[PDB]
Amino acid sequence: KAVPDKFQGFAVSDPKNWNRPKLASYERKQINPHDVVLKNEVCGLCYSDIHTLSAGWQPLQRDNLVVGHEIIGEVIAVGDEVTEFKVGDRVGIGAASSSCRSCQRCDSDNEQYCKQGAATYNSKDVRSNNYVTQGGYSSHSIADEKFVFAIPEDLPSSYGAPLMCAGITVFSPLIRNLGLDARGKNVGIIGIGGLGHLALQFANAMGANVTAFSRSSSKKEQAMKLGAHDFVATGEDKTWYKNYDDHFDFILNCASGIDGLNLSEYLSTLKVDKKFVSVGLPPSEDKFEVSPFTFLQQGASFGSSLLGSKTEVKEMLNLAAKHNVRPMIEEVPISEENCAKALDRCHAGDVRYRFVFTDFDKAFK
Amino acid sequence: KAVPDKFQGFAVSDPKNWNRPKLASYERKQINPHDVVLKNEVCGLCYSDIHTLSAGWQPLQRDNLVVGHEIIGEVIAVGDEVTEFKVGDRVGIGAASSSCRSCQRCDSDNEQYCKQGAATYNSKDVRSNNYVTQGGYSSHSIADEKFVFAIPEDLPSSYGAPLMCAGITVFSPLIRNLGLDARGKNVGIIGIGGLGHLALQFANAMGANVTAFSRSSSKKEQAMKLGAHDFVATGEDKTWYKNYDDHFDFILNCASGIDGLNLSEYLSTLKVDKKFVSVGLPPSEDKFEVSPFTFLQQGASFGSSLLGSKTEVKEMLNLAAKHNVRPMIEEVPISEENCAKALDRCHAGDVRYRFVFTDFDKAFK
Ligand SMILES: NC(=O)C1=CN([C@@H]2O[C@H](COP(=O)(O)OP(=O)(O)OC[C@H]3O[C@@H](n4cnc5c(N)ncnc54)[C@H](OP(=O)(O)O)[C@@H]3O)[C@@H](O)[C@H]2O)C=CC1
Ligand SMILES: [Zn+2]
Ligand SMILES: [Zn+2]
Ligand SMILES: [Zn+2]
Repeated sequence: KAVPDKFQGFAVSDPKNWNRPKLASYERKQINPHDVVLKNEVCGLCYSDIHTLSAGWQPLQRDNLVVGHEIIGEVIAVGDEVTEFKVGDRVGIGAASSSCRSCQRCDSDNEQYCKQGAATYNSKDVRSNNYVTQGGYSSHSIADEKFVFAIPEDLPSSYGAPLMCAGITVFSPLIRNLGLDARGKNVGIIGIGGLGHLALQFANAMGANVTAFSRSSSKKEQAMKLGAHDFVATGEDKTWYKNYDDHFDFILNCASGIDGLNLSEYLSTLKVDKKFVSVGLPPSEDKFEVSPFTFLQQGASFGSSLLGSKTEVKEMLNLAAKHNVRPMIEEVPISEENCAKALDRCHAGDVRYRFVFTDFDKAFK
Repeated sequence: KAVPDKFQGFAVSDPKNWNRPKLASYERKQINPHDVVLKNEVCGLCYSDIHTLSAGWQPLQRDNLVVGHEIIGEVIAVGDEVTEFKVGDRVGIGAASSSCRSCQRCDSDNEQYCKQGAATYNSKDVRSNNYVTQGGYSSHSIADEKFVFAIPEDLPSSYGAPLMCAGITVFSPLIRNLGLDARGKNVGIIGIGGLGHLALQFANAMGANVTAFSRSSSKKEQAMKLGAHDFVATGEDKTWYKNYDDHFDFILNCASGIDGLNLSEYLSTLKVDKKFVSVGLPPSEDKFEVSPFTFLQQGASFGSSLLGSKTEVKEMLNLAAKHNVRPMIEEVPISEENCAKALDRCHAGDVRYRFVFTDFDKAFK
């Protein structure tokens, strides 16, 4: 076989050592007819890697677990039923890897919402020997065909990797709630991190009037460069909603704190029958209180959004290359000392705006 | 001589006496150039009246508070800028009475969502020197012509009274989330009461598969003949949600409270990016509970809907005369005792499905 029986990746097993992963060797996942095998070249650092490594939402489902789900690599092998990719193709893998392939979500462009699906890391894929999936801090990654995305040749590897998760996580609710042509529509982006910095460019490229939201004005100058048309410092202008009455056609909360948030203020600026969508929030199960009076005077709604569809990924890469929508990244050659450096900085938000791991040929044998 | 200076009505001034309304005479509101003066003939009982009188949402905003917001009356006087109604017309008044007449929502068929709007009762009208509005349990009513609705000469007044609030409040979220052509859509209505029993009829006229939701097996076939294609009792089938996985296109909640309302279970049955709209308003201290893990699996939404448009009222009355959409009422001659009898009965669920007060001349003239 052209695929080794063991992969190499930077992994942890004790959640106390979430920030200091060590190199480990683990057996591969079984390759089913609809699976694609990659040789990883780059893998962006998503914040949900820190969510899962520290076991803040759910414990670790395996020992020597490799995270990272912003993968871009080269196909070295495919299943006997794969028809969209051949050996040598440059493709990418997001935060999900397996699906039902027989439900209704998979047939109606919603495979990322399939109840029997498996994530890229820390997930038991019942279709593959109930293997706890391994992420992209690895030498190689395996995924189903509908979660493998073809990379255009004009989009470089190190810059298309953050789009495999962070990009699609903010693009999916934008196109679904604003339409691909968002001209004449006012959109709102809360929090300018790895998710927010990409949402501003995509919303701007779609033609919407973008408003960047944060507590301070520390990121005002940088958000205006990223495509925001105005800025609001929710900590400095505490009564900012007075100048935004009946304005926003949609508001996207990009992983901003759902502890110090004031939904009453953001909802007071929505149009009628609009929605407030939160992405990148940690998947915790403690129920919060909800009242209908919070959305009454605007007909508004509150909801979540996870990942996107494969057809949305294609339209995202098409729009990203058409409008030159690239994420600001900090390249970091993958290594035991380098992963601990970026994870320590990414947890504190000390990045502008996405850590991308490179030079996989130098780290793994 | 045309309009008296004081109106008569059955009012309450202490929240402890919510179910013992007294007959009192209060100074009427000023008649502004767009206002319509009615001689009330009928008025339905809506559970918002109980919540208002019981201070379940907020304290009484005035002394001697007349409630009721399903008025069918005869025009006895009009302003000078009125163009739609003349003296002697039979018309209706819902739960809203005025709006700013200068926003975009007032010109975009959303005058019910006006920021400076004033309810029919228990609300300060900034266009009438902050006069707290008075309801329809009264001799006369005053409302802006944009919130006064004409009644067809075929519809009886007592049968058309519930449509001024109960009908429009369920018709508007239905027409906006389904359209008039809801062929194939799956609708779910919770709380088969005043609004619920009408929502089953309107959703049936849309051509959509209706699934009624009750707390017990009572009102079962009563909802079947109304228009519900399916029926589930919340208190019995504790695991009903397992059979509705990815089935509902829209869920409208018309319940008065939260006892027996599992929001996480209702969100489990929605399709991806579908809305859970709640027109029902429990007491402010009562709230639904749902975990963030439920919002993310379906990508669903939770929201509210406040009343409806005037153009939607004209539409609602059109499809009413087409599919014989008529409420089930119980006419009550208005009194100090019959009101208390209806207040105590309706609070305990002893009505199918909406009380309508009649015989106003024997109580006022
Ligand atoms: N948003 C708006 O613009 C409007 C909102 N409303 C709100 O709509 C709601 C219903 O109005 P109405 O239809 O007059 O009320 P009804 O009492 O006429 O219908 C109430 C139904 O809700 C269910 N229910 C009763 N008690 C409870 C409880 N404690 N917890 C949960 N469900 C319960 C029952 O259905 P079952 O027995 O089958 O469960 C009952 O039939 C009210 O809360 C009112 O405030 C009213 C007018 C307009
Ligand atoms: Zn991610
Ligand atoms: Zn599936
Ligand atoms: Zn207005």
